[PDB]
Amino acid sequence: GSSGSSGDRITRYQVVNLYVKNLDDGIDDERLRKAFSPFGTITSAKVMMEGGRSKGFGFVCFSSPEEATKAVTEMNGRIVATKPLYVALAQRKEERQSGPSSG
Repeated sequence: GSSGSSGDRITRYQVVNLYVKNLDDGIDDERLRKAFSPFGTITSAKVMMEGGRSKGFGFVCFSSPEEATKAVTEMNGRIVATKPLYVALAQRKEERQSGPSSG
């Protein structure tokens, strides 16, 4: 008998930006960016905060796509505090600098 699983199909356009979700309150920017370096260099890494608390999601960028890819998996499903860091490639990037003038 002889069998085997193949099909890398890891090919994809230049995508280094990663979308991180489920960021425990304890986990802060540094932490996140610190839990990604081990995979590849980072140029843009920050977590969205609602002023005082951590929304629960951030963004991480790498030097090269390949390096970013791994992280996605090497991370996706990795527990640190209570919930697993939901890591996934961000097909599209939403850059809308705005906010509700109120308080």
